Amino acid sequence: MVKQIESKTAFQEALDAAGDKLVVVDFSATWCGPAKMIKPFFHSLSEKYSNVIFLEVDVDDCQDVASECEVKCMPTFQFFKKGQKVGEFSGANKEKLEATINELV
Amino acid sequence: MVKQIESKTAFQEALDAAGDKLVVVDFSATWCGPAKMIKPFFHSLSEKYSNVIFLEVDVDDCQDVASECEVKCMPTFQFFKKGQKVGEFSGANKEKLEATINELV
Amino acid sequence: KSFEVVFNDPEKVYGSGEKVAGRVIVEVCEVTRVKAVRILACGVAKVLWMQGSQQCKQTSEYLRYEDTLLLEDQPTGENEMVIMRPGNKYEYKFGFELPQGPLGTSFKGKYGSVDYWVKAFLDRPSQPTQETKKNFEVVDPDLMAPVSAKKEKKVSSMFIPDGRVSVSARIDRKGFCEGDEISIHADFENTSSRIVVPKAAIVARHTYLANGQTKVLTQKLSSVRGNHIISGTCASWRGKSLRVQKGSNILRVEYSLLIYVSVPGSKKVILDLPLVIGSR
Amino acid sequence: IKSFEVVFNDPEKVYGSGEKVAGRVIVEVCEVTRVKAVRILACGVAKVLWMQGSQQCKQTSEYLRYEDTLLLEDQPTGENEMVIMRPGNKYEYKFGFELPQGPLGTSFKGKYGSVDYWVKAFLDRPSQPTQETKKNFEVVPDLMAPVSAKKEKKVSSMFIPDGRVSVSARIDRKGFCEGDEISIHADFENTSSRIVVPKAAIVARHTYLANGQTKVLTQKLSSVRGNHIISGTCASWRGKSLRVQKINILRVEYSLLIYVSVPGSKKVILDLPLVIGS
Repeated sequence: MVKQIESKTAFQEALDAAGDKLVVVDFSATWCGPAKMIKPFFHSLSEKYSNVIFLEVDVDDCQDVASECEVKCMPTFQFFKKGQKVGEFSGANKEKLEATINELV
Repeated sequence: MVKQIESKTAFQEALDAAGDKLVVVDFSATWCGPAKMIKPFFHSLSEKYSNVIFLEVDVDDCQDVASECEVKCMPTFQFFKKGQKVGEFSGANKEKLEATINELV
Repeated sequence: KSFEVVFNDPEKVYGSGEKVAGRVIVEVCEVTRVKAVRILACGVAKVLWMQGSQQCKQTSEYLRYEDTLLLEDQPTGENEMVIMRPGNKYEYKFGFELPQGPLGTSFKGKYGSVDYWVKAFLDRPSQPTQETKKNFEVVDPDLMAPVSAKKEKKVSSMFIPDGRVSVSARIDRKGFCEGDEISIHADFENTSSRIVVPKAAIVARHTYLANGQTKVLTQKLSSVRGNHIISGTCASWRGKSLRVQKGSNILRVEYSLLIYVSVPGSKKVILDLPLVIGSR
Repeated sequence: IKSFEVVFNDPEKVYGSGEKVAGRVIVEVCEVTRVKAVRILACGVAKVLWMQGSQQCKQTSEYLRYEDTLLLEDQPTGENEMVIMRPGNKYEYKFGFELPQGPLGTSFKGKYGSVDYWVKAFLDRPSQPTQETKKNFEVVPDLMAPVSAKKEKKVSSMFIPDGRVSVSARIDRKGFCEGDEISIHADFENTSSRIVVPKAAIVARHTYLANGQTKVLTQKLSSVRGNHIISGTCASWRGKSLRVQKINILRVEYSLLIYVSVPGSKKVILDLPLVIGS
């Protein structure tokens, strides 16, 4: 499953509630073609990779989370450990998605 | 009768034949409406006034005598007694033409 | 006595490119000389609005035509004085063509007016020149209402046959004052194989008179560039700003904001939003 | 530069008066090329020429003079941004202009006249001389023969209900050289009640480019007055002459006017067109 982050406080709370586990964030938009396309796949991966925490931030609803994370396009995938960023790429590229996850767990 | 006059020296041959008697010259032209209108009247006057000598000069044929008499329009009528011009008027005016004859004879 | 402009079709509403023809008809009650009869034909629009406490104004000439008129009975022309005597009617014909462009429509309303008219002048020796004026009608959304558009283009690939590039953009109003910022909201989608580049520009088309033509000089004013947009992403501008900045034969200037996406090896995808730009 | 050509939409057409000429200027290049402008100049010029005895007389008249800077639909930004052209593409610039209503200069041809209608396109490039291409297009009585004209007008009175004023005139030819004299043979009739006055004048009608228009100024050049002609007389001119004076203008067109001023009425007018050369 993928958890929806509605706030900057809920964002903080998610990063810290995660321990030393990988946290991947889908920075997404509801109107964005590529973003909608990759969503089911980000979900399917969240079900396979049960050891990794999967979050989604809608950049329209949470503009401040997006700007603090410096997101400039969608989908952008950011990777966290203990509240610190260890990877990032942009684009509805599922194979890059899975390969980055495998690379950072 | 009116003497058609077709030369420069033939204008001297008529001005000489007249004694103390009055001559009248119709400086006319063939294309001129008023000169064609007056034409028969000038002939009828020549039959009536047999004591007076009538002459016709076509301005476009005798351009020579025209120039020397300083005719500038048609019909112009010039009146001479012994040979010295005593009268003159322009215009297809029958009553002025007869009146001028009676006035000069 | 009388001095009137008489249009041949007095009820016609004229469209771009049409000929406007009539007579200037002059009558006198007493013998008079006349140096001239001239006409001037003008078509001018003025858009006026308040931006807060500041008035902004765009004046646009659409027609500027002048000419000196002749009677048939004046065959040696424009200097030949004319002896106008009482009793009968004097008719000077005139005719001119309305310019091709988009002309402003005849208006008296919200944010200003559009007026077309013919003015006849009677010139006389030693007299001040008399005038007469007659209007004529011309036909070609709210100036403070938001302006928007969207365009989507197929940009196909062998491996992404359904590749596409789209842009939709919106600005809050059409009329801006020189020096104000246009804040642009726009969303761009790129599913094609290309890296595309969103850009915007204010473009001015100045209509001016030269040679014996109306011509248009097109000029790029301010522009901006956004980040490149890679295959398989979207981006958004959230109030990205563009600045609206600052002879005799210049009649008007028409302004558009271009919001477009440059697609390498393909045509641009272009939005053109018409603007009104006024000085303070 | 690979190709640079004017291609009309109908490449085999005779265009008429007030007719639209429309086409494309087409540019292709071998290599990446920056281009400042592509512009057109469309022109129509008649040249009327002859030799008086053995002197060189000619009058030149434009009927079309149109220039425009052409723009590419894929380059919306304006003329102060150059266009980058690349091999493999055909850059097509649309052009279109309307020909004039009335005389296209096709009046006198062959013996004395020639007509010329073309479009030049110019390619402007940074640090290069401008390159040009030119494509011609097709547009749709004896000059030295005597001219004779006549006009009569009714000028009535109560007492002369069928009064008339007439003028009939003759000149030696239509074409004269600056500095010549036009010798005039005329006959004038006046059966009206009025005293009338024959006059003649050479008039120059300037067709000139000013503002967004082609306008026309009528200028009176040399003139003569004749003696007044009283009611019921005629008069003649016999080799009365007028001097042909040396005078953004397209063309000047000339006329001999021969007319009779009639007090209380309108003039009776002959207009005889002339060709006057330098």
